[PDB]
Amino acid sequence: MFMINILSLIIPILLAVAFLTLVERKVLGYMQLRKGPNVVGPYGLLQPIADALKLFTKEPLRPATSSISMFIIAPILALSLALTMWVPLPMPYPLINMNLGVLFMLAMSSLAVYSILWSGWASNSKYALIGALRAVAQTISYEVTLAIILLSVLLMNGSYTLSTLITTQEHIWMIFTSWPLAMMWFISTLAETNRAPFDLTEGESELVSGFNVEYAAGPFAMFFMAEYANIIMMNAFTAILFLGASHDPHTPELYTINFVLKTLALTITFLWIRASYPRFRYDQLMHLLWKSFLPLTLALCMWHISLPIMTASIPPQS
Amino acid sequence: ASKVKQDMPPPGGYGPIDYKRNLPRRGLSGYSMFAVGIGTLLFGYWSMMKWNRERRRLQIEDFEARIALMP
Ligand SMILES: CCCCCCCC/C=C\CCCCCCCC(=O)O[C@H](COC(=O)CCCCCCC/C=C/CCCCCCCC)COP(=O)(O)OCCN
Repeated sequence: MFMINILSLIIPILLAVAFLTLVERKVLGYMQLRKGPNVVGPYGLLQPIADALKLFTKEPLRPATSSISMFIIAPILALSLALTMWVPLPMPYPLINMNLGVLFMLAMSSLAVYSILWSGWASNSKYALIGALRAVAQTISYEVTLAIILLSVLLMNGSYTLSTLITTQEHIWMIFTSWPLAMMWFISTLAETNRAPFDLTEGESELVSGFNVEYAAGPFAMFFMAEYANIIMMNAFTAILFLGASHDPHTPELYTINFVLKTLALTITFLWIRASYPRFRYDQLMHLLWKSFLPLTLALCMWHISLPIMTASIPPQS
Repeated sequence: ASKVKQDMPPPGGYGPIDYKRNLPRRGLSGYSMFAVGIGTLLFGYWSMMKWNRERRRLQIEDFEARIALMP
């Protein structure tokens, strides 16, 4: 009965991911004075299915100079981690109830970068190597600021348990207490998921395709699935962290609907941002994260440590 | 036997064609936005202080329930 729950978690996420691509194509089209897919099925509803079937019936190729083991391993790691990172999310109940869900999510995020790194290295191509090194630089840019922002925000929660975030935001959204950090956190997510304006690991206009230039058909589709799943997952995490839906223990579907709508709003905001802005230079991203985000993050961490002691508002559950 | 007919501008001329830049200000003052942010932060702080004090009281109550049940 637990396997049924695992499947009911993972399959709808993939279905959601497939449809997310259709939505982005349409949203991008209408923001660009066009329509997007509206021919394959009504309103392009069959377009993701056609894309998946085309990708999984095409010939995959092994580069002659590539390292086969790592080349095959990297997409499996990417997709498996993208699927795994959904299990502690309370919606309003988690599939896996952890005492430390935030730290688990951080560790799995840190492990997810190695799919990009090993695909770029094992491709044995110059553009893939450039993309992998850009991924290294991106992680060095965002990691510490992201972690300290998480710590500062969770100082108001009292623990690292995700479900407690529902109780913390019972009467007011946490954003109203931490709207500055939230903005930075949002930007960090954009850097964490390699999304525009920080789409540097792929960098289509500069590196052709970056780390996944040598990948074709099914492994490439798996990389795409993992990236879009990570986008949806991080927006869901942001919605849980900063926009707390009211939970009724006898009517959890209300919480589920609220949470899903907030997550969809955040994802559409991601697509909007992609439609609106140019691309950073990957040294400018590091300078932004280390010379602007880090000092404010440290000062706000100091302030958020001092604040509950000052006002006698320390949360329970040591 | 007819007049010469050609593609010509209308008698008089054409209406003016705008070409200069138009990027209107359309913005609040800096003090206004800073004040709105600070006020939002203060409201959130007050709400969270009340809620966290209540949560501490509830935690104490259930801890005492455990204490009563322990022997
Ligand atoms: C009484 C005590 C109260 C405590 C104090 C509270 C007051 C705090 C006042 C300051 C708050 C500022 C918060 C913002 C933190 C970073 C802002 C910043 O300055 O960064 C910019 C840059 O920041 C950016 O431009 C971001 C670029 C990425 C853009 C991606 C899309 C933008 C997002 C649009 C919507 C944002 C929504 C965020 C919240 C979503 C909800 C979770 C610096 O870069 P440069 O201008 O180039 O100058 C550097 C050299 N001097």
